[PDB]
Amino acid sequence: LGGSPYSPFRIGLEGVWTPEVLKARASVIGKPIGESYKRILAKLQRIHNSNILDERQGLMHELMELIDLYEESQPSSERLNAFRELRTQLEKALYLPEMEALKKQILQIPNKGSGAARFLLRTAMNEMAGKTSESTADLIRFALQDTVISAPFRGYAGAIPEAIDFPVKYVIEDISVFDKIQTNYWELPAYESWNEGSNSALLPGLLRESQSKGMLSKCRIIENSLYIGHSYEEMFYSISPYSNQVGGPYELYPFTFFSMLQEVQGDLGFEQAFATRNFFNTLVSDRLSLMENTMLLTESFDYTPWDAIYGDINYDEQFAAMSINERIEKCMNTYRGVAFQNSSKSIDFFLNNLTTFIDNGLTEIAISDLPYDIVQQEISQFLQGSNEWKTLDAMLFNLDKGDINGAFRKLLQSAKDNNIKFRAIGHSDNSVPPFNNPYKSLYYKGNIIAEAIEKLDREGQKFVVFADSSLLNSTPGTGRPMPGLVQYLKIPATVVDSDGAWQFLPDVASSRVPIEVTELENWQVLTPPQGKILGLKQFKLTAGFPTEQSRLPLLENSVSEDLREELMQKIDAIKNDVKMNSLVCMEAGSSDSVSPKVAARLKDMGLEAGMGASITWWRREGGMEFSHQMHTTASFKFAGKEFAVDASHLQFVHDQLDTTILILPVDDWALEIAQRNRAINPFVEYVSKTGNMLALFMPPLFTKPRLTRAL
Ligand SMILES: OC[C@H]1O[C@H](O[C@H]2O[C@H](CO)[C@@H](O)[C@H](O)[C@H]2O)[C@H](O)[C@@H](O)[C@@H]1O
Ligand SMILES: OC[C@H]1O[C@H](O[C@H]2O[C@H](CO)[C@@H](O)[C@H](O)[C@H]2O)[C@H](O)[C@@H](O)[C@@H]1O
Repeated sequence: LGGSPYSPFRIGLEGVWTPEVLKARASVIGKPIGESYKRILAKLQRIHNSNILDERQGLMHELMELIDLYEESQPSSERLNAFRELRTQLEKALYLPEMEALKKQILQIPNKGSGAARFLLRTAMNEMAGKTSESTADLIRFALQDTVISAPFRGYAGAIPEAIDFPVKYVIEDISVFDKIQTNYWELPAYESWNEGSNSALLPGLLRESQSKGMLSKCRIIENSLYIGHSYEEMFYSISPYSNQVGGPYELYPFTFFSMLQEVQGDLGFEQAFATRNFFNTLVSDRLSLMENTMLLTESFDYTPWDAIYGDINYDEQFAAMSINERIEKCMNTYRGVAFQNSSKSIDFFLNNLTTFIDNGLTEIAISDLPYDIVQQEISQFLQGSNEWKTLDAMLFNLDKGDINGAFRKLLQSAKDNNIKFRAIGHSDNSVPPFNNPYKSLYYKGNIIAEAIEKLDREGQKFVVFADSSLLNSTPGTGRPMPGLVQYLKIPATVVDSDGAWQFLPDVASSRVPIEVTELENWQVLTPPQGKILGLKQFKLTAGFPTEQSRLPLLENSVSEDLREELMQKIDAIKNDVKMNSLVCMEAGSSDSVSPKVAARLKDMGLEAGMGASITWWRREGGMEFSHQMHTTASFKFAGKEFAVDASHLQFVHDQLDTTILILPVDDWALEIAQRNRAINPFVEYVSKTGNMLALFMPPLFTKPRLTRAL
């Protein structure tokens, strides 16, 4: 069932007004339908025409924002009674009564139609359904601190001129905002020969001159509006006094352009102030996608393999005891890789010993201090001897503090001359400081690790990585530690001392922790109790009654081929046991007394007892009531798997010739029982139950089918 009427998450529209009902409710005498209101009406229609439930709830969140905006811009509008009513209906259609705390957290985030609320509700519902792991609270925490997601949108929503040939990220709509800032950049010594009245008058010149030198190529002014295709982070790491001093390789013009952008920005966020809404919404939803993958990556990470090699208290001494050349040989031929802290000292040491590394099969050098999403093609240009690498070059001046030599530049140079592959593993997004928040840090680290896993641990590779200490070893994560590049790649992290000692960098215990959290306001746990919701639908027989014929593949595929014949022997033994056939019952509810007798007989036959299993579900009763129905079974253990032995299954609808004792892997047993009973929202616990504990065993209460509000 792709959208069951029995699911609590069906997002039903029964209690949400249609456009025509709204018209009559929001009609005011002498006031024709304005443009805000006509887009509110079109959004409502889309909601009612929406078949895809995820999209529907997305559109509903969008409508809530439009109503928020209308309410803010028209505080005395007489249409506000109807709109406030509609907004409440949308909240109640999306957020069930038991979701109050979730609702409060999600709807406090600004810009309800930005994609954050859509993502958070999707995640919350999957978490409650037991289809995703525990993640919602932490994603809410990430969202609340993020300078893009948690910012009320103040950017550009207008159209983009068609003459622009680059994808636009930021727009300054009215150029005259530059003339409103504190600093007179037109009065600067470097612009006396320009003789310009104001900042906005400098602007066309600043672009034109930088544009020729290679920089700022994705900036265009059309009709008093400035359009930008360079990312905030790209600009920050390629434009500074280190790369843009007076009379330098890239002059002053980019730095002045960026400096006054930041002044116009004020104490708003960059994206909050200048971003296109399209680009804003894309950023919000991609940040959340990526943080989710990062968190998933930390889940159940096993430190045992790494600690087994590098985690002994004295590994530092065993590393130090070796000669420098013995370490290089070990790192290259045994570990297949090593990582250095991103200091110039470490780079210098590496370069001083480069021949030794190459002779032992070094194939690649990787650094996190450059963003592949910006400069990877330009890096390839450098290596191919070509000249189209201006942004790369400017970023190297920044990394090298404006030095002509500089460790990072030397590193790139050696890779070219020695035919070693060079890779950037940094990602530009969310990479600009301050890193005063563990979630921003974790997000940034996670993207670098994902790239490194993808590109670096490949069987025919011997690599060296240069990265920040925070990226190399473990850091605080979401409910658990966030492991470093080095743990993920199965390598050691190293530093070079101030007096040239190449030493191991231990993963300290204080870093291998969860991020410190306060519980969110009134927060309730979302994940289901214990056991499993099979599905939020009505289960049905797909292909008629099950038979021993149909069950055979389920039994044979449950175990390896060399164990197949022993399982069948055990199943034959059970089905042809005299005391087992005595226990057979087709009375309604008989599993209560039968199941324990089965467990006792299995024991006496010399089989290993399993935990058993129980299934419970809702059943439509007379007069719109739903009762709970349940069934339990004993099991045996074989090859680390549990097999139901169900001698009371014939109380349920069955094939005419069917066996009296049902034997299937527990998961196949549950499905069969659910389908034969046409079970609504069935729930399995992997224990057999008896007496009161069977008689009142029911699914999670939020799954009991209910009517939608109302109106
Ligand atoms: O745009 C209006 C306001 O919307 C949000 O506040 C609403 O939603 C909260 C959570 O459900 C409620 O606590 C609150 O009573 C509602 O008004 C948002 O949190 C505010 O910042 C907006 O001003
Ligand atoms: O630039 C200041 C204004 O920012 C917001 O308005 C922008 O964002 C809205 C939602 O995307 C658009 O509808 C609107 O056209 C944009 O200008 C904010 O809503 C306003 O209060 C500010 O004046």
